[PDB]
Amino acid sequence: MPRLKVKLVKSPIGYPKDQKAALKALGLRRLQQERVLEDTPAIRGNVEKVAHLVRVEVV
Amino acid sequence: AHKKGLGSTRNGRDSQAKRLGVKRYEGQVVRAGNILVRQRGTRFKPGKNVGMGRDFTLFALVDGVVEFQDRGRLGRYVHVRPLA
RNA sequence: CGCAAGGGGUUGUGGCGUGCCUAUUGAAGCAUGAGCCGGCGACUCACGGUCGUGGGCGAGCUUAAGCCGUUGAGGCGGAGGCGUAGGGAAACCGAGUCCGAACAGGGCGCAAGCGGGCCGCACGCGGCCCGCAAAGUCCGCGGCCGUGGACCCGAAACCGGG
RNA sequence: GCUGACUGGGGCCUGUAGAGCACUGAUAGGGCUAGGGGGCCCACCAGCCUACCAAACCCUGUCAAACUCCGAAGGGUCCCAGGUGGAGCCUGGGAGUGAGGGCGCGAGCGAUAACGUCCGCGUCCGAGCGCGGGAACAACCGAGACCGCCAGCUAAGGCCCCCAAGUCUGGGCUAAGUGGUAAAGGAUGUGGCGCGGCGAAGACAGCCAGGAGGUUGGCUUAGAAGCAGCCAUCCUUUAAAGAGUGCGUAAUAGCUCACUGGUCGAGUGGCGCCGCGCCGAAAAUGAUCGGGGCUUAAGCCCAGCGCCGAAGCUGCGGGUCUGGGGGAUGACCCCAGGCGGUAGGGGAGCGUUCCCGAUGCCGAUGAAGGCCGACCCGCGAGGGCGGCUGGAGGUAAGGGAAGUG
RNA sequence: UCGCCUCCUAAAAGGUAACGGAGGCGCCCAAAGGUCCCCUCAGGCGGGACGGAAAUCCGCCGGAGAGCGCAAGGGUAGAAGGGGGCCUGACUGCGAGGCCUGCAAGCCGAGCAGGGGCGAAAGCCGGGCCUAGUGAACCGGUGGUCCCGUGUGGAAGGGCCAUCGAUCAACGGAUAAAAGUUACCCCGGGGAUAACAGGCUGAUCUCCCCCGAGCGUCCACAGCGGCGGGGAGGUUUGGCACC
RNA sequence: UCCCCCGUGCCCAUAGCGGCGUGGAACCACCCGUUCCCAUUCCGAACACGGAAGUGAAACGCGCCAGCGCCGAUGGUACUGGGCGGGCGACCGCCUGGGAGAGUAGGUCGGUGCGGGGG
Ligand SMILES: [Mg+2]
Ligand SMILES: [Mg+2]
Ligand SMILES: [Mg+2]
Ligand SMILES: [Mg+2]
Ligand SMILES: [Mg+2]
Ligand SMILES: [Mg+2]
Ligand SMILES: [Mg+2]
Ligand SMILES: [Mg+2]
Ligand SMILES: [Mg+2]
Ligand SMILES: [Mg+2]
Ligand SMILES: [Mg+2]
Ligand SMILES: [Mg+2]
Ligand SMILES: [Mg+2]
Ligand SMILES: [Mg+2]
Ligand SMILES: [Mg+2]
Ligand SMILES: [Mg+2]
Ligand SMILES: [Mg+2]
Ligand SMILES: [Mg+2]
Ligand SMILES: [Mg+2]
Ligand SMILES: [Mg+2]
Ligand SMILES: [Mg+2]
Ligand SMILES: [Mg+2]
Ligand SMILES: [Mg+2]
Ligand SMILES: [Mg+2]
Ligand SMILES: [Mg+2]
Ligand SMILES: [Mg+2]
Ligand SMILES: [Mg+2]
Ligand SMILES: [Mg+2]
Ligand SMILES: [Mg+2]
Ligand SMILES: [Mg+2]
Ligand SMILES: [Mg+2]
Ligand SMILES: [Mg+2]
Ligand SMILES: [Mg+2]
Ligand SMILES: [Mg+2]
Ligand SMILES: [Mg+2]
Ligand SMILES: [Mg+2]
Ligand SMILES: [Mg+2]
Ligand SMILES: [Mg+2]
Ligand SMILES: [Mg+2]
Ligand SMILES: [Mg+2]
Ligand SMILES: [Mg+2]
Ligand SMILES: [Mg+2]
Ligand SMILES: [Mg+2]
Ligand SMILES: [Mg+2]
Ligand SMILES: [Mg+2]
Ligand SMILES: [Mg+2]
Ligand SMILES: [Mg+2]
Ligand SMILES: [Mg+2]
Ligand SMILES: [Mg+2]
Ligand SMILES: [Mg+2]
Ligand SMILES: [Mg+2]
Ligand SMILES: [Mg+2]
Ligand SMILES: [Mg+2]
Ligand SMILES: [Mg+2]
Ligand SMILES: [Mg+2]
Ligand SMILES: [Mg+2]
Ligand SMILES: [Mg+2]
Ligand SMILES: [Mg+2]
Ligand SMILES: [Mg+2]
Ligand SMILES: [Mg+2]
Ligand SMILES: [Mg+2]
Repeated sequence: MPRLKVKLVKSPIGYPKDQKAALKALGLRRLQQERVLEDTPAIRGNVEKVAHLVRVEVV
Repeated sequence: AHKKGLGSTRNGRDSQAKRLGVKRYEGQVVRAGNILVRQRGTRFKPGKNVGMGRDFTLFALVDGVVEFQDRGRLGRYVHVRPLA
């Protein structure tokens, strides 16, 4: 499918737990780091929830 | 030092919380006995395969699934359709 | 200083910089303690208990006092203790038992082999063996608990004899 | 041993926000209308009127944490899916903690005062008083520090000097040092939108003339003549002049303006907005936006390119914890993540006294201790080796005890 | 003030604090219980002998505003309300499975057995429309049990089952048994907590400003300023409890 | 199969209330009686029984109307998950999802299964 490339750019320090959890679910840990995931509703779920900390682009 | 006589109250007593409400929502599998709803009055009428206790305490008596049903001015219900 | 690279002492400028301990929501703190140095100074031991762990033996394990020996030599000693049946308030019954009138129910209970080399060499695995169990015990070690002053220092006081 | 947080899709459970009066209450006015002051009163047989009081009821307007005809966002839970995480679950050993605090949001209390207080979610501090920004500053903005580098890109915040980087590029605003921090409320401060009204058949301002007769309009203890409250709320000769716009008489008088003639002969008054500014604005040691200083800005608003800038992120070298593999078990290799930390838990080690090892082994060619070291090993506690002092003890590997730092 | 119940605060699951807001309980019922069969309210408007504006009647209209022992809420006439008949399940032995929950407590309960109640029957009955009407243990009392009973037998005395004695209300309950005073005072602690001063705040206080009732012979603003409104200061009295 | 009626359930007001039609051939009801089973706080009103002269009046069934009730858009707000800002404060604004309540246009005097009797 259209794997999405999410990159964490804003620090999660100071955001609710669910937000930090979302990142953990996406596989994002450090900053800048960018992962490539399968574009499915469940993935979009978190990415959109923590989009205010990770920049997205399609691939 | 100013502590002029301090008035008083009384109506500072409350009752224990009873944790009432629906304990099992439709779609949930329940064994016989599982007390689905636990209201006070008749907010929820007993449906097919359901039993009412002293306190209108609704409880399933058949091992199956749960589900409600709004009958309008006939009052809501909650029958446990058997796992057939 | 050294042949050198390099290194040692000092500190002129520049940059950066809110003692230590303690106690606190929060201390450089204008909260506590310390003048400085040296030396003394506080989580132990005994017996029980409970886990864990290194071993021994395991349907079992183990001795105590004491006796004989040594004189830094160990033996003997089964009284006794745990363990091998759980239930019941009990009598009592027993893989059952307790409540009950009840083969209704239900509360405690029980129901342990083997991953498996070898090999007598029945086309049978006996059973030797095995982890350490069924499964436990004994000793060592460690953690914590109980009783002891029980981590160390400190009362104001109580009582006895003078 | 995939079940975790989190997320997608289903199914309902609910009464907050909001809103709304159908319930319970609260509501202003009006209508209609039981009563009751009371009123014409023909007097018991009703009756009639009422800019008073006033039910029930209807209409128009609303109000509620303990109201709800209604009702979100969300939230809860179950099912199916993603999700291999210092996720979860079960059993046991050791805890510490049971004074919390600031910020945001939702309530109470308070006086919608408090660096106040009490709950709710969240988040930081606590334990991140480690690092950057905020002048300084636990909790605001940035960001989670394993070690090293005289390399690189960024974050917030910045780029005139202090001070690293634009006296950067276009369009505006401000004239106060506003910027560099206060309100109601004021005001021909500036700049920009509006929308109406007048004007080359001459508006606006100024100037010139008129600004009259009804009459001093009726009404008042004094009087009230356009200028204290009303009815009718109008007429006259007119270019046009009110039963009068202020000033003013005790009252008249007087001076005016409403209106229009006329000169003049190009614009001109009304109000509604928006931006930024002015006043409103007085407190105690010496002043200042951190300072210097800054005015087409070094202020404010809006575009744009580019740099600076952390212990964040890359690059390079190293250590260590897990897991997976190499597995020639080589305990050494590549791969993958991780490694702030108080109370605490856990795991490794260093050193001190003493015992076995010891009828041994070091030692006067010098024991132990002391004083030095820029050298060697170790992450560290240390262990070496060397020079001086010292002058008689010391004690390996490997283990064992404990008055052990 | 201290335990229990209802409503709110509580932010639409549950839960949730304050010397927050507002009310109740410490009973009661042998019929106010079980079952079977009937019945349906309150008010509004008429019409009505005494009749208040509700006594009881009659006629429409009226889904619930009445009623349900008592607080409040939820519920409810397709009865839980109102009446009548037999009755005692206000059972014994249990109890799958759950709600709630730190602990033990609280709560719902189908179903089996024994023996019954009402109904033709299907069936329903293990108190009450529901949520308050309550009290662990210990120590003893009274019935039963036959369980034990100190060499034996029996007793004494216990146990087990049932039940009783609590404003143990400071309501998880220290003893069976309990008040004061200290300026004659003492120790251990705390800036966890008051008095002083400071700090934060600014109700109160002091000050000035906005509005212009209305006073000032006339005239709002010479001098004043009703009802009300916006501020500054931090010298008052306090609030808070920060070194 | 297709109309009418009689019982029955489902949907729970767009499924009703109230006006105006109409229907009895059949079924149903009202009636005729109440000796008998059975009855009333007292009444055969209601239950109940035995009937059959008369009737559709009542009640009920089936149509008609929009006035009350009810249903109710589309738009536009409010409010709000999440994100980002302003004000001393009381409060407020932008982004992205969700999105009422009222109000308006308008909608409605039902829909529908199973079994019976009848054309
Ligand atoms: Mg942040
Ligand atoms: Mg029951
Ligand atoms: Mg202290
Ligand atoms: Mg602390
Ligand atoms: Mg000092
Ligand atoms: Mg000090
Ligand atoms: Mg102290
Ligand atoms: Mg100290
Ligand atoms: Mg001192
Ligand atoms: Mg010293
Ligand atoms: Mg010393
Ligand atoms: Mg021991
Ligand atoms: Mg031990
Ligand atoms: Mg059994
Ligand atoms: Mg001591
Ligand atoms: Mg003496
Ligand atoms: Mg899964
Ligand atoms: Mg889950
Ligand atoms: Mg979901
Ligand atoms: Mg509400
Ligand atoms: Mg509201
Ligand atoms: Mg859901
Ligand atoms: Mg964890
Ligand atoms: Mg544990
Ligand atoms: Mg506490
Ligand atoms: Mg506190
Ligand atoms: Mg506290
Ligand atoms: Mg906290
Ligand atoms: Mg707290
Ligand atoms: Mg907090
Ligand atoms: Mg507050
Ligand atoms: Mg506070
Ligand atoms: Mg505050
Ligand atoms: Mg508290
Ligand atoms: Mg932290
Ligand atoms: Mg910090
Ligand atoms: Mg500091
Ligand atoms: Mg900082
Ligand atoms: Mg700083
Ligand atoms: Mg880290
Ligand atoms: Mg750069
Ligand atoms: Mg930037
Ligand atoms: Mg520079
Ligand atoms: Mg100003
Ligand atoms: Mg202003
Ligand atoms: Mg410019
Ligand atoms: Mg890093
Ligand atoms: Mg690594
Ligand atoms: Mg660490
Ligand atoms: Mg020796
Ligand atoms: Mg010599
Ligand atoms: Mg020595
Ligand atoms: Mg010592
Ligand atoms: Mg709630
Ligand atoms: Mg909530
Ligand atoms: Mg009866
Ligand atoms: Mg329990
Ligand atoms: Mg005897
Ligand atoms: Mg005033
Ligand atoms: Mg002061
Ligand atoms: Mg406090």
